[PDB]
Amino acid sequence: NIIELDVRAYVPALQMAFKLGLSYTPLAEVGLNALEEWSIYIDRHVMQPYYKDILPCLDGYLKTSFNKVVLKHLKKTKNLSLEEIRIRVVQMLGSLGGQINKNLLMMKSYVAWDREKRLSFAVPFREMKPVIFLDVFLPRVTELALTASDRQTKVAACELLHSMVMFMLGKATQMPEGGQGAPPMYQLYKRTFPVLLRLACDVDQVTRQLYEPLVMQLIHWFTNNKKFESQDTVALLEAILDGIVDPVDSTLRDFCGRCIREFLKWSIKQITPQQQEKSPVNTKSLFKRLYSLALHPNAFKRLGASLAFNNIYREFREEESLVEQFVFEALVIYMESLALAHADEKSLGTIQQCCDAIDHLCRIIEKKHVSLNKAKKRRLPRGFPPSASLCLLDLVKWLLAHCGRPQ
Amino acid sequence: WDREKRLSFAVPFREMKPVIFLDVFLPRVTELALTASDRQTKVAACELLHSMVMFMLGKATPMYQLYKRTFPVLLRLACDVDQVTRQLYEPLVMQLIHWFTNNKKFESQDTVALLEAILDGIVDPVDSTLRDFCGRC
Amino acid sequence: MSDFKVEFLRNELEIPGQYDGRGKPLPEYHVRIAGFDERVTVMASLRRPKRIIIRGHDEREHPFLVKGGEDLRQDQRVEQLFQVMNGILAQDSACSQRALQLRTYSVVPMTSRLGLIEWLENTVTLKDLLLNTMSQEEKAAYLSDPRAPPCEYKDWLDVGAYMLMYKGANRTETVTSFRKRESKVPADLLKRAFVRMSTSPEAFLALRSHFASSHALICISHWILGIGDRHLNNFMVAMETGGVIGIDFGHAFGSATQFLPVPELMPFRLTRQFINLMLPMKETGLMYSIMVHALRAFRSDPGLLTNTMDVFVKEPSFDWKNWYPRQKICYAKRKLAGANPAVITCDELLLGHEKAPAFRDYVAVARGSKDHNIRAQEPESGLSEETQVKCLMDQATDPNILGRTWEGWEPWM
Amino acid sequence: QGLIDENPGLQLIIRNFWSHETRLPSNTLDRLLALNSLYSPKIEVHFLSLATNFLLEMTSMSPDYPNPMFEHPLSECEFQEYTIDSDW
Repeated sequence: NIIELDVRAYVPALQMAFKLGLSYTPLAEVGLNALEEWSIYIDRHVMQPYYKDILPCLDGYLKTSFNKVVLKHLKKTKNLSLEEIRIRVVQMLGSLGGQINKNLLMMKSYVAWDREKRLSFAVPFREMKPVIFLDVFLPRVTELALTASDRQTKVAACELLHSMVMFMLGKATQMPEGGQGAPPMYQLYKRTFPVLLRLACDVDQVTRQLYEPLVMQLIHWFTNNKKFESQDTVALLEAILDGIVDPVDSTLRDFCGRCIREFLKWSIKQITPQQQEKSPVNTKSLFKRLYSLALHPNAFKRLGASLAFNNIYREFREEESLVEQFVFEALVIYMESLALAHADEKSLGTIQQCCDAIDHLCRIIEKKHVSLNKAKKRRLPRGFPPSASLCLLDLVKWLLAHCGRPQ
Repeated sequence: WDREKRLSFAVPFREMKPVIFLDVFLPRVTELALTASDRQTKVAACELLHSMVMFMLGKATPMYQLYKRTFPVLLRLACDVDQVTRQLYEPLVMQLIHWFTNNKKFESQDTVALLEAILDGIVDPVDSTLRDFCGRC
Repeated sequence: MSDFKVEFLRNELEIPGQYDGRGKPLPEYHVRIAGFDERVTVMASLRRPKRIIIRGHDEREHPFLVKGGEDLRQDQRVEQLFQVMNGILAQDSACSQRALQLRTYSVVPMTSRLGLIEWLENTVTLKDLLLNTMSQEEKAAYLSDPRAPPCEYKDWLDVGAYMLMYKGANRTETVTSFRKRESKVPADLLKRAFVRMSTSPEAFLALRSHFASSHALICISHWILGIGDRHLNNFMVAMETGGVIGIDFGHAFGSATQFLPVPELMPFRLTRQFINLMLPMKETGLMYSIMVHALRAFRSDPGLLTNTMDVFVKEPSFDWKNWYPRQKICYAKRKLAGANPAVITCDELLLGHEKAPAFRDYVAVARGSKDHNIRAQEPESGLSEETQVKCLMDQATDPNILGRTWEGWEPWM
Repeated sequence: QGLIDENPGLQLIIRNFWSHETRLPSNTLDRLLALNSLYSPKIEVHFLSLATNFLLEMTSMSPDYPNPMFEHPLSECEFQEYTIDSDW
């Protein structure tokens, strides 16, 4: 009766259930019972706009496939699964409807991603040394380690995926050429990683505690000034959105934010500073992209920006030259975050993220507000239309003049 | 030359791969490629020199000393008046120049190689033809 | 970003033509521009295509091609109409019963001396998409040395003397000429490229089957308009998935061959590779039924078409530089009320090419090259779906390479 | 002493005869052991040479010995056989 209203808002909980019912079948089971309720009570009209959510989410979890002859009175007998759940899944499915059930459902989504089958392996033996090509197994194992029941089996698939990606990254660094990142798997990895990235921090006994360290050693290895030349940037830009700005897997968002702060830390450690000064994608561009993502108007974009800043603040407070060069920018951008967060719903946790942000701002000020008390010609943001030697008083009076906000 | 060696080689077989270091042989094999009366001997040693240098380019995946060992051998052998070794070096010299011309091959060896080689091929009291070859270089 | 730095202070400057919302309010933070990947990417043509690369508000680059000086509002109407009907034409057989969907495009010209479009940058013309597939030395020699002389100049002969040489061109000699066109260009390498880009042969199958059917429907749309895609280099294809966009709308209302200095005997281009995508297809099957569905759904379109391109100005300047708008709408109605492709092609030819050499030959091969082609004149100005489509594909699509071909019309390819 | 025929074909077939697993057992280990027991009191000048010959010609069966050792050229271009003048 209550959930008759805003039926759309209830779907995401179902999506989370079908994201997590593997480790707990009754989770998805009770989600199914709620589905049954909605079918029984609600009219088809308003449930229709998300049959396209029902069937694709229904797709989840579904792809997998004494006592002796002597009459002892058997007093032991006298003294007295996910699979059944999936049987109920198909039961209710056939209770839905061909129009409904066909909602499972162009680009065709796989167009032979790698046209150059360079990923292979020569299996050695005694009579001959045959050669086997491995990229064909690549997308398959992507879906498998991506989606598989049998934690034993799924994690074994993840293990082999780990081993093979470890082999093929070095093999990519065997005959580099000019063009893209030599494109051995550069473009075919900008499309590969995000699954393993979320496998770094997954709900698991094992793949979490080995894949998070995996990606740590990877991207801190891939933050060298020798391991520098856009081989870092492909993975970095890959992370930028999927890990940070994304509807689901909030623990991934926090994981990747602290991963990025750890990453840039290890960069500055093993990047000779000029290689960041000459780096286009660098700390300054990091500031610019943070400004943009906070500016990008959407719940996910701004939440990712704010949470990532709150993560990185641990080292950024230790950062001194940039923070001295960047306060007016940070202050006005977090002002923008506040304005556009108070222009819309506040139930978003990003309002608390912005509270963390203002904590960070007042904190960095209270270290050096004497370095701000003076009009210092640090670089200017768009949020400060007057161009002058920037002072703490300057931002203060700007804020005062821009008080009385509609938000 | 150095307390560490880098010229490992596992000999392929059906069940064993005996790894052999080749760093020790390089001086003497360079001498024989430089000095071998039998044209078969000298030609085979020069071919082997070419193959092993291609191999150690493969190994480049900061071995300055090996490079400085190989440079004078190249200098002396390139200017061979006999047709065979200059015949080898023509593609050899051009092809090593092109290996040098890589941006990733512009670090502390190729520049050292050239500044050594072209300078020494001329400063020699003998073989002004080596000076001319270094001019081509 | 030059005069006035990237900011929304002036305005959230944003892509033209993408607020096209059918009554629905458009978003305010709708996908806009902030940042720029602008580099000097100016293609060389009559239009000087300027692929300006726009890092939108997402900072992601959005290359936009910019044309030159001509009535490119014509292209705007062409693309808009294409979306209009194709978007409600033939997606699936059941959806053809529904009469929905065909992949289209949109262009947003600014003036009669400029035109702004979006540079997809994920596509490729068919000639280029093949030129990188075969042994490229074959692409150079085979398409350079034995390209014009052995087949094209056997058909004609001689530039300049090319048209008068076609005055001495006939059906069977140009049939042999087209056979030599097949020997002036490789074959079946389309399948090679397709399989090297195919991981699953059958998802492939559906994809390029829909691609071929959509290309054929585009070709009959060309016949309806007379769009000037003389060579296959004109025609584009998305290397990513085979997405299709029209090219070179410099001729319309039957002007594909109405004032052309070089012969253009094509009601629609019938490149042999489009047939050789896979040998067993006879082209008489799936797409045949597709255009049968299309013409089945071509009932009440004159009530909008002739009421739309003639709504404003009736396509100005598209034929003086390449006339009467009453004449143009007359041709459009004749081709639209159910027309013989042979009759339409011959009347378009003789109108303006009557002084051209082989004008009688041109209109004859328009009516057909051989008996099983010259019979096309009999169902003049109206005939059933299957009859019309097989007539167009046989007595019109084939004899373009069997009467005479322009060398820049790309007959071999 | 026939391994060193001035007839290269004769000594070659003699090498084949020896290297044969009957005369010289196939396994590299036992081939080596037989070689250690096969030295002639007069061949130490070339005993090592011929032993190396036999050992290396066993590697022929190695179905990678006739194969390339590298497949990832740092600098890749056309590679065709080069000619040389060999006047008497």
